[PDB]
Formats: sequence, structure tokens, C-alpha cells
Amino acid sequence: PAPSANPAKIFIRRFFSAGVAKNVVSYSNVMAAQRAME
Amino acid sequence: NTPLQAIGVPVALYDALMARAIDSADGTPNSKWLVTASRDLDDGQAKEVKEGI
Repeated sequence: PAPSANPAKIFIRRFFSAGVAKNVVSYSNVMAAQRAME
Repeated sequence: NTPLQAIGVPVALYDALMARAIDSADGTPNSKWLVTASRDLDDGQAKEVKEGI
């Protein structure tokens, strides 16, 4: 079963940093979604 | 979350336009034939022209 080793590790090296709780959507995108409702 | 969230602009436009319409309905003179005489016509025979027309 599960091999635990995916090739998705390119990104945590430098492009990202572990244990930070990054948000899932840019604030600009949030505000865009808001005014798109009016 | 109601449609009334997004119809303020068009309803405002609509009522403004209809106010323009009702306003100009009463206020624009409904006459034709703007007839004008000259500056030598003897008011006393100018009136004869008015009654004749």
C-alpha cells in the first residue's frame, strides 16, 4: 500500500516553509469574490 | 443573499428616467405654429391677422 513518498516535495524545500499555516486564497481574490456577489 | 442586493443601480436608473418622462410630459408646450409679425403692423390690424389665422 501507501508509499508515503510523492514527487510533491519540490515545493517545501525553499518555495515554501514548513509549519506556517498559509492561507488558501489571496486576499485580493477574497475581495474580488465579495464584490462579485453584488 | 437576495436579488435586491444587485438591482439598486437599475431600479434607480429606471425611476430617474420615468421621472424625466413624467416631468417633460407636462411642461413642454403642446402648441404648433409659432407665428410672428413684423415691427410695423399696427396693433389693431395685427389682431385681425390673429383672428383670421
